[PDB]
Amino acid sequence: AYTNSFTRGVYYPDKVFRSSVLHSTQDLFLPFFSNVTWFHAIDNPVLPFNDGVYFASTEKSNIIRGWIFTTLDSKTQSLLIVNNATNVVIKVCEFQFCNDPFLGVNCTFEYVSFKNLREFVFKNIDGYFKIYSKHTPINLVRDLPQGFSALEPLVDLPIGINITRFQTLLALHAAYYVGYLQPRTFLLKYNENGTITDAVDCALDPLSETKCTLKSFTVEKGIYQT
Amino acid sequence: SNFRVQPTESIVRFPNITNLCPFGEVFNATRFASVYAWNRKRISNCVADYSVLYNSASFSTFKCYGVSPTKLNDLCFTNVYADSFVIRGDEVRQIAPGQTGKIADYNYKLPDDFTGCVIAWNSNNLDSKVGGNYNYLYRLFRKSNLKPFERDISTEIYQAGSTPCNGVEGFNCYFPLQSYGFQPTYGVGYQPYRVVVLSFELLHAPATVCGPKKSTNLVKNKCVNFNFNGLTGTGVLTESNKKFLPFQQFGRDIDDTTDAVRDPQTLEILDITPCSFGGVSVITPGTNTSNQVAVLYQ
Amino acid sequence: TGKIADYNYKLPDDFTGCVIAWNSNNLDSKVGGNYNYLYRLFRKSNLKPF
Amino acid sequence: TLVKQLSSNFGAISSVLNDILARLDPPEAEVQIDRLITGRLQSLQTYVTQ
Amino acid sequence: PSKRSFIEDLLFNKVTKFNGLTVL
Ligand SMILES: *[C@@H]1O[C@H](CO)[C@@H](O)[C@H](O)[C@H]1NC(C)=O
Ligand SMILES: *[C@@H]1O[C@H](CO)[C@@H](O)[C@H](O)[C@H]1NC(C)=O
Ligand SMILES: *[C@@H]1O[C@H](CO)[C@@H](O)[C@H](O)[C@H]1NC(C)=O
Ligand SMILES: *[C@@H]1O[C@H](CO)[C@@H](O)[C@H](O)[C@H]1NC(C)=O
Ligand SMILES: *[C@@H]1O[C@H](CO)[C@@H](O)[C@H](O)[C@H]1NC(C)=O
Ligand SMILES: *[C@@H]1O[C@H](CO)[C@@H](O)[C@H](O)[C@H]1NC(C)=O
Repeated sequence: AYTNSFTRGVYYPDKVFRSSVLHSTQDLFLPFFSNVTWFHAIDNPVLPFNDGVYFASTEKSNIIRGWIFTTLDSKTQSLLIVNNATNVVIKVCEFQFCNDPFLGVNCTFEYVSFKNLREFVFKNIDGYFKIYSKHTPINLVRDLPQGFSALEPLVDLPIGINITRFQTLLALHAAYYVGYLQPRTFLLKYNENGTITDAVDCALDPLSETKCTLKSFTVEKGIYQT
Repeated sequence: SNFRVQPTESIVRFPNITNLCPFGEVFNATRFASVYAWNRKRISNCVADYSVLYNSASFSTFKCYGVSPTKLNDLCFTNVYADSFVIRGDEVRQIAPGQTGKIADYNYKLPDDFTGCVIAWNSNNLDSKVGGNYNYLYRLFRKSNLKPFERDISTEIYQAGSTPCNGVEGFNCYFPLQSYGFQPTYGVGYQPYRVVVLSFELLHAPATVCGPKKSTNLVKNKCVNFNFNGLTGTGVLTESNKKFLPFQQFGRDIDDTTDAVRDPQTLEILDITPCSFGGVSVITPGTNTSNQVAVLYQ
Repeated sequence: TGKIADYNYKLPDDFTGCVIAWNSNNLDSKVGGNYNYLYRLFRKSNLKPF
Repeated sequence: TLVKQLSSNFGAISSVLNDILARLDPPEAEVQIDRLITGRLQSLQTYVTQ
Repeated sequence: PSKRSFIEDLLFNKVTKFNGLTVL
């Protein structure tokens, strides 16, 4: 089964601050009113990393703790992020852990640092593995909240080896919302304080395209060529 | 005429950390590979001490494209990639933006927007093997051309005739890899040379690595010149109440012009506005009457 | 952009006029020595037209 | 539109003029600046005409 | 406020830069 991601998964494109501007950019975003997956892992699947993975999670006790991103069989690289010591632990290794993934209760790179949606966002571009996230206290079961929440970058890990699979590592002695990223054109409404409050996808329906060519979220009466 | 104030002082700021880095570790190396391995190093997180290259007169010319070589000491980069592959030094012309050639069509490809250096120089004994050269070999013709900056590790015997050439070399069957049998006392002019490519990334992120230039202090409330890590301009810097979120560095306005800046050392907020200018207008009666004048600064 | 172009000789922007080169290793070879010709090494600033 | 035309490229390697002058000294800065000047001048002429 | 009338006041209320550009 699936669910509709109404407006979820938008991030600040670049580090440049702005205010009260309707900026238009072209970058990998999750399309509006798209169709995301809803897993019931636990029995752990393996998923593609086709262009970038929008990964939500709803866990109060935070069983959704790890990741892994490739042949997976210790013959090619990996990005085994074990996120369970203080803030993050990240390694780029090839060692004896790629057998049967579960987190209990050579090596060219290293790095050390239901009431929320750990709406991470992963991508791999130009030798630059980029991560984003944000938190929000909402606990509606079957529906992602109606509204809009911009995603705020966390870490820049420039290794850029290769990723084509990923897989999820949880803690045992049950939820995911994996989506996918496409190249779309977005119009972003910055606020006074600098935080985004609205967005318009220029490839959803003719009205949105009208808005994007018109540089407004308000369209009055008339005929507009797009 | 037009009226405009000139700056009085100049300020240069970039992050405190220097951490002198080993450029020569890839220059004073141990072994080299021909076309298959070049290790894609990422020399960065340091200060680019380009003075180490032009101090030695035992090198070829800094024949590369995109930046004047003498200007390489005053640019501030984000990521530098060094390519280490060695090829014949009398055939060293195919490494240029958008040029043909067999090695330039089924091997390492430079892009048409190559904004980096291709510095290469001589090799006498370090590259040339002692007592015969059998190791430095390059793969022959490929299926088709390759995309720029793409590795070609995958090897497989080409098949275009009736023979798959699966170990049956001979009788109209070939294998690209062959032993050259280069004895030492041969045409040293044919010896391969040290070829390195130092690509530059002036695209994405605020500058991180650049030279040993000295950082001065801050000046305020004055039409001033400034170089806050690439962000060049002319204007007056006052501390503004723009609430940057941590990851945010620059500042831009409605018409896409630099508007606010933060200090790469002290994290203070600042902005930018052009210092005053305009036009000058002359007001006078007819010169037939009097010679007096009044002047207006627009 | 060269050492001779830096400290030994240089040309202006357009330089209407031209240059001729011919081989001279037939009269002044001076086998065994021939230290009668020198060029300038490192200098503080670069040079200017002529 | 007249202001927005300044950010355009016109065939050079960058749009900001100082950076061009901050990477390329003797003639090639000028071969790029020719394209920059041509493009900006045409945009200005069009604006004046309407 | 200035000198105008009610109608002219409505008319003004109803209707609502140094990179080379200048305004005179
Ligand atoms: C999502 O996909 C399922 C099956 O692929 C389909 O039944 C459903 O209507 C889709 N919903 C949306 C919003 O695309
Ligand atoms: C990443 O690895 C897969 C196989 O593991 C390969 O098919 C793919 O081409 C690799 N990516 C790149 C950019 O080479
Ligand atoms: C180190 O990497 C090489 C290259 O694949 C491999 O053959 C070797 O087993 C590795 N050793 C260890 C200890 O990981
Ligand atoms: C901006 O931040 C202030 C707190 O500093 C807050 O009171 C205000 O509501 C914020 N602006 C908006 C539009 O929410
Ligand atoms: C390499 O070694 C020589 C002497 O061992 C030294 O003079 C030189 O600075 C080193 N680095 C380079 C880049 O040549
Ligand atoms: C210029 O001034 C003289 C007075 O000295 C006057 O006689 C003459 O008419 C003036 N010229 C014109 C064109 O009015």
